[PDB]
Amino acid sequence: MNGVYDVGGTDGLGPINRPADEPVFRAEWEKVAFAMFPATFRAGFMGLDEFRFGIEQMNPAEYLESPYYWHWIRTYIHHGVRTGKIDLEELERRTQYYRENPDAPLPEHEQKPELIEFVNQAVYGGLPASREVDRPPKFKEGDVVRFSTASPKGHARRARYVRGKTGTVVKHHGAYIYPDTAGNGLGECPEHLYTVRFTAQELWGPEGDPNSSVYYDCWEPYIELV
Amino acid sequence: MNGVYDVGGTDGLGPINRPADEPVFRAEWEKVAFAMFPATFRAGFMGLDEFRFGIEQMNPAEYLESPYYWHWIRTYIHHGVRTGKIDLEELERRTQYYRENPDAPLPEHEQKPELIEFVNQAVYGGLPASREVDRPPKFKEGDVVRFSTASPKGHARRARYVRGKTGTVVKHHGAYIYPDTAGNGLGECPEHLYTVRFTAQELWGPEGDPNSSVYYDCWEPYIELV
Amino acid sequence: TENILRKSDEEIQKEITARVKALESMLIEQGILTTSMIDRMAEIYENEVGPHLGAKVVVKAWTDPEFKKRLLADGTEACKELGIGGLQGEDMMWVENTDEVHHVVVCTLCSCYPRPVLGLPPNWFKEPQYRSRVVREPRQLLKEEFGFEVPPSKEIKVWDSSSEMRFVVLPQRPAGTDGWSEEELATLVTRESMIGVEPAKAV
Amino acid sequence: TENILRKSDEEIQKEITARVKALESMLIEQGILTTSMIDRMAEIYENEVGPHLGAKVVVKAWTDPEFKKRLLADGTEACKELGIGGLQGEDMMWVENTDEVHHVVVCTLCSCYPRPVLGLPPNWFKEPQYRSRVVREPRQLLKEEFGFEVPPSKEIKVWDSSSEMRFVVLPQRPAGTDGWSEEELATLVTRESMIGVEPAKAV
Ligand SMILES: [Co+2]
Ligand SMILES: [Co+2]
Repeated sequence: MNGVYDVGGTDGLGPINRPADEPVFRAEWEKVAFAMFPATFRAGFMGLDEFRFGIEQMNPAEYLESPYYWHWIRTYIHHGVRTGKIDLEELERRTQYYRENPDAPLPEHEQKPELIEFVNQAVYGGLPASREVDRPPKFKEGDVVRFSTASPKGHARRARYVRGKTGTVVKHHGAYIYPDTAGNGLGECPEHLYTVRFTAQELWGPEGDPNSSVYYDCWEPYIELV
Repeated sequence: MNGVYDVGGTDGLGPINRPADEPVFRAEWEKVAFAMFPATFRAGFMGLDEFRFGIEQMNPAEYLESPYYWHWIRTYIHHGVRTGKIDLEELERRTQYYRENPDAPLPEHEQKPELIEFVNQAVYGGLPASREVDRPPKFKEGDVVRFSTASPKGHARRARYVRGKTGTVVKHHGAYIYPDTAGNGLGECPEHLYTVRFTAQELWGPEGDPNSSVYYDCWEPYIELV
Repeated sequence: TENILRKSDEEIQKEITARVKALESMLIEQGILTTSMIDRMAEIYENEVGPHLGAKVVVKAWTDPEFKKRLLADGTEACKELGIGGLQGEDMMWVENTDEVHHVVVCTLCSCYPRPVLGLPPNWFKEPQYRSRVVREPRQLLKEEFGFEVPPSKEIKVWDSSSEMRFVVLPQRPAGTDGWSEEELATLVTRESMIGVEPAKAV
Repeated sequence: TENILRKSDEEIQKEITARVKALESMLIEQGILTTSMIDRMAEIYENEVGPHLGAKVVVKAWTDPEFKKRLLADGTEACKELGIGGLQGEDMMWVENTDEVHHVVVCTLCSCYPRPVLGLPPNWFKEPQYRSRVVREPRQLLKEEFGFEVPPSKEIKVWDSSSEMRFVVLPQRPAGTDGWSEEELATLVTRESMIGVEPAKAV
């Protein structure tokens, strides 16, 4: 989708706010929000591409200025409603309850070894997205290609700043989960993946740095020979 | 500039809010904000192109959800600071004063016939932007042209959705004030102006309406033959 | 749209009101803004300039083919025939709805609108929802928001007012109105019909 | 940045806290989230995984040309030599700063970052200020924000992590460090130097 969240090349967003140091987690609610990712992923709320798409559907004014882990909460609720696993009325009632009784207990529950094993395995084992496919790569290093001007309304990884621009294939990586299917719940449908080099003149015109290039990763359908 | 305010083609902004009716002015402060335009324009704070650029430099999160005439206030303050006609410290003090004393009087002042005459003349006479220039038009009806991928950091009228796209010249209008100079305080520098027709397929790829076109106005430097 | 970061409408109005009164006090002291200037602008666009003016133009074009020709050739000059013109209509171009083409106007970069014939735009025209969507999904937007179904085979032409050219739609004359008076025909012409978001009123 | 519409930080935190506790109560009742799962994730990224791991990789590459070769050929496989790897580093590609090229990494679409070697990204990396600007004015951004002046003649290559490939910068070895130990060299390697926003520490 052509969301505001695809911010590369947007002007006017202001200077970077970078404190001299910062903790990994600024508040206990951020640790909760962070750990909710393996929890909802294991539970089938969403895969990684679908998680990103939920964030992209946020109110852009809320997206631009909210704490980052709030984006994570929005996407869990999005997918919880989508899949019928979260009742919004119940969530709204519970929110007010914890607004009025912030120190009330969480619900009684049992700890589960299998959740600790799931987390350690994800963290240290990884969740690789590479896949084998039947077809060989369409493109190769040195090929000069143009990026698609398609504008899907669902999830994709087609930054507006690269669309219709011409670049050179730098590397073929093998095939991977394809976001335009996976993030829209249409499955992995893996496609070959390439890094492509675009000059700053190609991307920005004469306002580009004269000695700069951006490398962006393109799934096969995103590019064709010029 | 590549601001968020250039919203054509952005997805995710949500459904239109359209009440069944509405007044022209929703509150007395909007009448003030509206009338401040001829007042600051006559006073030399800004011309029309410069007024638009001040709004484009807003915090995008504030832009997207504020009342429209608040954008006007931001641009008057921007240009008042730029030109040294508004002292921000004094403005900040006066704001708090009227926060704490909302019904305090405005300053004693004299009415001025010349301001009423200025307003009636602007409204009914107009402020035409057409200008005569030395050179004839470079382009003509039927010419197939591509829109520039330049990305100025100051004011311009180069919607990101049209950049690098190909369209056909529909009409030449004569020359007009050129925004890329005028909105950056570099003067009128008038350029010929054309309407150009872009298909929805050209703009949006296969997600475009198959039977639709967008007409966009291009100053001469914005376009070249394909 | 929900934004957990946003103050209430009442808090926002209270803050804007103070900010505006402060800036007003400064411009008053500069001698550049007065209460009668503010009142005059508000009277002109509350009561003098508004879509009743465009409606007169439309009905003349419907009942006068030579005027319609002049109106489509040079909208500013044609509208001056009726004493209509001025600020933010110095360069009007009117475009004609037909059985083959439907037109809709937008200012994707801001809010530009043909003020001398329509007065100031309604809020939804100036807001990012309409502005973002109409150049990309005009047929869906007209259906979903305005109840207006433009069949897939009919071309929709969207005019984005990026320059000081101000586009105005001449809507098609409703069936069933043969020989009606200019006054009767005017009851059918709405601002929405001159923006292109609705047709002129049936009946 | 000032936004007259926005609640205070304290009001925003108070609302988020309630919303999160509510959602937490529901996921707890579903049996899918527990206090020990939450505590485990926080311990791993507070104390187990972080840029000290990337620093070990950098210093090995600086002191071992054959390893450096392996690291630039296949970053995941090379880092596994040191027992380093996992989530959001399943496909690492390291890129080498030299006198001719300077590299900087970004996730313009979100916040993607090479977690197994750097831990979670600092807030400024995930925010729209850095993400929007670095692909368009990288030389100015490095000067203005990081005090880092890359001469105009040196190419700056910006790597936008749009796929699950995770780019990591191998910064150039500071002058004056010949024959230093791996432990001494590590004191020079910062997360910023592996993002490409600063060079490794002088001295
Ligand atoms: Co406008
Ligand atoms: Co990311």
